[PDB]
Amino acid sequence: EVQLVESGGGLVQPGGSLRISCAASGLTFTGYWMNWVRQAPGKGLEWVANIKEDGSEKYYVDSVKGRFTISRDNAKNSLYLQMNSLRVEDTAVYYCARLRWLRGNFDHWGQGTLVTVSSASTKGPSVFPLAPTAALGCLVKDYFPEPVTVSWNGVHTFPAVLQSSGLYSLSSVVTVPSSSLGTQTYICNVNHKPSNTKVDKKV
Amino acid sequence: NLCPFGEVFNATRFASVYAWNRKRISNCVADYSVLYNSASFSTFKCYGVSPTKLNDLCFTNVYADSFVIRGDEVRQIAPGQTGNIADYNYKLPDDFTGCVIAWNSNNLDSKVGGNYNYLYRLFRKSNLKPFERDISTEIYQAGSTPCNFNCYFPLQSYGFQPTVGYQPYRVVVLSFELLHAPATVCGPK
Amino acid sequence: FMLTQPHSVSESPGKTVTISCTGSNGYIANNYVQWYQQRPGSVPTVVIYEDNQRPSGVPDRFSGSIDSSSNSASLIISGLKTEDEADYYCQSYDTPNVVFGGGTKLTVLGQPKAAPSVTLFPPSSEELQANKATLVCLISDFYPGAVTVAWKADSSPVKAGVETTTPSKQSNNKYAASSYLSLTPEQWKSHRSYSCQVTHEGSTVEKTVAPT
Repeated sequence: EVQLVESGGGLVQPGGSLRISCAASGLTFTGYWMNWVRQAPGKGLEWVANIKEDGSEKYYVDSVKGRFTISRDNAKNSLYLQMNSLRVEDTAVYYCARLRWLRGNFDHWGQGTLVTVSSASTKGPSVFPLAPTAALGCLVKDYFPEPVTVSWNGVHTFPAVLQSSGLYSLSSVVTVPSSSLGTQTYICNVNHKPSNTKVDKKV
Repeated sequence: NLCPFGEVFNATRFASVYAWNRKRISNCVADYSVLYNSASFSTFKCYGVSPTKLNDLCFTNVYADSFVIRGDEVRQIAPGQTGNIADYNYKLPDDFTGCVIAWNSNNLDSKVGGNYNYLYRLFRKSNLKPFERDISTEIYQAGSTPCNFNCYFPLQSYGFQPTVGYQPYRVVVLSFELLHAPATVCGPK
Repeated sequence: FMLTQPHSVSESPGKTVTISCTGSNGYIANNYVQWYQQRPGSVPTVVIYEDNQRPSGVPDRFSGSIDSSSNSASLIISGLKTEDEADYYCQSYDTPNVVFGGGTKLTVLGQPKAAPSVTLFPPSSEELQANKATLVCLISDFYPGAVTVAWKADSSPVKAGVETTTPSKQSNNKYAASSYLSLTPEQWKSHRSYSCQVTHEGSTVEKTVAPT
């Protein structure tokens, strides 16, 4: 089915620039109005900009004007948003979406990319094994910024907490029958894309 | 052939809301998507039909009715509204099938002194039936004593100035007509 | 032009809710109004478009109405179900900008008595060698979402190094939260044990772990 895939979120310093893209598959991306709409943590939807099907006209919200440029390539079925002169308030998960008609619904959306804007230290996670129906899991310590993906190839990964130092920590647990501890092997896959960290830990 | 919608939307002078002009659209094809896609319009809503399906449809005729009103009067060009324009100027039926399109006309229709040539009807004995047009310029008797006390001229002016709720807004109404006769306006097929 | 929504709205299962989207500094019925549901940690999806049209595959319980008189567009859910618990957004479009409502947190009453699930993990062996110790108290599957977490060392209260997450909504409508206690390896091994104590709807649920 149709998936809208975005890339390019990460950490940027105030005054810095970042560029993000939405690539389409399974729909003709050409005949429609393309839009970027962001959502900060624990906050609501805010429309950021949109662009006409042929690129003729581009429109932006007041607080990003002059700072962001939205562009599109119909050949790649791709939508783009250059973010310049970035400020803290811009910190948000940035979604891309296609409106069916100009005043209608957003029928297709992307999975979302997070841009964080603050001081330095894209500091990576330290992944520790949390060892043992019994529960076993991994602890994802002292990282920044989000997001972190944890995999195991009944998993419950928990939202993180932002510590007093300013860095996130995350835990994740799965539950398995006591009999299968000896036979089966359990490894959690932690990825912190900002820090280019990919760690596998046995439990 | 294409429906000459350009003749309507990009004409130089629009009618006054009391003498609203009507053009008949027939024997043509219209890209309805050229209309709604444009951010130009500060209103696009259709009643009785989804705009996307407009391109898939055939209508016996389409009527384009245009006039100018105040922005904060636009809310009335809609079924079941009330107000001067709704009651004394332009009335859409309760059960409508059409599209109502509007944009701000301040750059063209506002003058520095006020542009007094856009007029409206303020008084009428009774309300308009849907799609009725009244240009009657006879005295409105608002008092018990015959004018031959409380006697008024029905038509006022907007006097448009660059003050938006009182700014000029051009309006187009597209009513989609279906008869038991061959449809001659269809979308792109 | 702006849109205001009620901050929160609650109604019982099987009943009907209306969530209002009233316009400030403009006319809401000037252009179509669209409605978007967002379940916790998921992308917005369409629920109502073009004021009252309903997409295929969206539950039949969702209706829409528009009121030019009260300057409001409304989102209606006939015969409510617990699975409808999500944030809901309305949007419309002025000539140069797409505009969204603040968002409405819909609650479906009368589904409680969910006590907290606690799994407690002691500091990892790798972490101790790194001269650090963090005790991880993970709490999930509870309703309503209001809890207070307190730590004990030898049944004596702990006042330092505690960081607790604001309770967060799960997919199954219960709530999950985590509390971490930071210790030096000496404070961990010196003490008899550490305990994590969660009070939820007047009941205290605690786990105790011990250095081995």
